[PDB]
Amino acid sequence: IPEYVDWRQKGAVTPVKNQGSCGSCWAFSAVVTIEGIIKIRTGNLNEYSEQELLDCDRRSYGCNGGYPWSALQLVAQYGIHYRNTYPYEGVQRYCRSREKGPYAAKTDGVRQVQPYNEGALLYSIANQPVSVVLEAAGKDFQLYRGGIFVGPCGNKVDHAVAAVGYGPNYILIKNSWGTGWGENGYIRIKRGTGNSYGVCGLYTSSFYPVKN
Ligand SMILES: *[C@@H](C(=O)O)[C@H](O)C(=O)N[C@H](C(=O)NCCCCCCCCN)C1CCC1
Repeated sequence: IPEYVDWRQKGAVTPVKNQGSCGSCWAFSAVVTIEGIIKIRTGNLNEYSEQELLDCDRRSYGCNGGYPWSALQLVAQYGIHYRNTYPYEGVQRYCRSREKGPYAAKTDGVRQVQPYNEGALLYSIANQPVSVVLEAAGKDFQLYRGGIFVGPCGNKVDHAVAAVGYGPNYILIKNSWGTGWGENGYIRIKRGTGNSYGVCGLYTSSFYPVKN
């Protein structure tokens, strides 16, 4: 795999979103990977509905949080609608998939990256954007305004994001805190420190959708 990957340069990444006060990071994370894999396989970049996952993933807990892998499972079982058909409201409501017509996209499954393994995550990122989790509770993360982020942070992962690239010394992350945070909404987190958990626990739990 190459020294640099940046799925934004391949046109596989939609604009940065703001999840708002809702604990919907798991759905935003999942949607990034869906937008990525659909562009990679079909050549079309579309935005898909975080709200639908928020409303419809019965294994997750809406704005109280949830699981990227569950959301990715739901898109593989059922599918997902376009974002403009099912826009983000920042509150869990009832699942309205059936009221909004045919699904716009569907994946074929979800795979987990081997945890605690930097190389395994990089390999997945070279193939497509990946859902990853990190510890975002620390003030250093929240106040990040740019640069390669080294912490401080623990490994109490609490925030799902999407890895959309990497470089020799970093993994490039699309956050869901709007364009005012970090580097136009992105963070570069140091890699290669030999910490098996990754910086801020970044290697704890990573998933990506499969689309044949
Ligand atoms: C992330 C965000 O910033 O929006 C959001 O908090 C999240 O999904 N985090 C997530 C998580 O904590 N998952 C478990 C939620 C349990 C809620 C329990 C509700 C019932 C209680 N009786 C994980 C993936 C990122 C860390």
